[PDB]
Amino acid sequence: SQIYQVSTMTSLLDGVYDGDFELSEIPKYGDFGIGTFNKLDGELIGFDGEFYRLRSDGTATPVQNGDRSPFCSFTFFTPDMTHKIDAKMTREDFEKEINSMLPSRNLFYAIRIDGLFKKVQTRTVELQEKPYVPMVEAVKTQPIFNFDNVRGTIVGFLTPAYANGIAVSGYHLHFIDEGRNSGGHVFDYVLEDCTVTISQKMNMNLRLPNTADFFNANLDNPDFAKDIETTEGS
Amino acid sequence: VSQIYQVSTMTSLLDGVYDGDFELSEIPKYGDFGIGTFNKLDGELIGFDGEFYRLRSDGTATPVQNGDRSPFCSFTFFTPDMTHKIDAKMTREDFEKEINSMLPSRNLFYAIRIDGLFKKVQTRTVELQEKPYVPMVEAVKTQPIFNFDNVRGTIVGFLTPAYANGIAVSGYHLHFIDEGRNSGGHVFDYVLEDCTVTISQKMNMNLRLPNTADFFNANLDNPDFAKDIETTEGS
Ligand SMILES: [Zn+2]
Ligand SMILES: [Zn+2]
Repeated sequence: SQIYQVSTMTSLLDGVYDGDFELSEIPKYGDFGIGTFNKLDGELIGFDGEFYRLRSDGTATPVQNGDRSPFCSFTFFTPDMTHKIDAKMTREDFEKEINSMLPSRNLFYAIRIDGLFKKVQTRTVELQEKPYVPMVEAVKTQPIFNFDNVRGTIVGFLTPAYANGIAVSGYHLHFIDEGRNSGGHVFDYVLEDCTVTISQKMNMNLRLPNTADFFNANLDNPDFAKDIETTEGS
Repeated sequence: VSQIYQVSTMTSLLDGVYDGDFELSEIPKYGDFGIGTFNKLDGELIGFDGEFYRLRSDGTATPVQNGDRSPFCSFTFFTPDMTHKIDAKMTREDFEKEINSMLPSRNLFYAIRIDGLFKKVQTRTVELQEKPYVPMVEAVKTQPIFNFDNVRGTIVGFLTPAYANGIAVSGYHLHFIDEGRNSGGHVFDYVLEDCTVTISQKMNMNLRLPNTADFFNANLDNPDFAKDIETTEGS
């Protein structure tokens, strides 16, 4: 089984926010995934075949037909491992407990947390206007949301270090509430109680966009790893 | 048809994981063109037009067979998307900068083939290792190095974007085999006398991870991997 990877994180860093991947094709490649949309117009999250665009106006809109993306990741989720979080557990505690239970730090995993969270902190990237700026600049004015005692789902991927720059090394997680209105890209969280489900994948298929923007992008940033830490963290 | 099929990672090779589970009987499922190595680092892999060889330090080149295994290799179905002629004497540096300027993008994957006569080719052939394995930086210190003069044959390999360094080898990664199919190896340097160039552009890379305990348990978090790849791959 595979992670289907649409373009690279370093292209997003360089301000290439317009891709040619059409979300009408999501069912060909997975029923689970995360990412963003063209122009950075919102956060993508989906699982069980149901995908949403989360925007900074506090809405979550089902994805449709000609929605496009410069960057996203999909898989067909299979429940290979399950784990229960009984009581309060912080992100640092959780992420450390899970990665100690992985068969290998050298494989790809999809991960889903379903339950109640004491806290979740998210961002939602917002629509950008041309000419685009690099992502480190673009996220400085992102909306940040703090949720308390909220029911919902955190979903995303664990990525081995050797793929950092194609994807985001380590945990990359998005959140949507049970009411399907709010969430975004996750910075931090505390679990009250949840069920964990993990899917192990032995392949990553990277698909590069057929766009002039991607062809002409400058992807030779020696500081990309620190720039990813900056854009993806609080 | 539009992918590089990538078997495991260069950083796993760096860590001394020389035994994979990829069986070369399955090469025809994934390409007719490629390079890499074999289990135990027993020789260099090269193939094109569906014909693959194991190049060893003893100056032989043996056709690959059924149960040959590899920890690291790259394949594609080669399509002649671009052609170019090198009319006269041209150094590696000349050539690599001439081709690189002609690529549609430095952000895509390419297969590349040079067929003709080379004034010089310098190669290495990694040699069979005995367990317990040492890291690749140590393993290559005693590699056989060959120098060929005015030789006819084929240089073949891949151009890899910088974002995939560590999965594969960023930039040019090229192997060589002579027309007599006996000699060659992993290319360190070369001077073209005259050759035909053919290039194939790919929009996908599919990375396949081995189902081996060795790979599962490997330490792939070497902050210095890029320099270590420089070391093992130049002269
Ligand atoms: Zn994200
Ligand atoms: Zn090589």
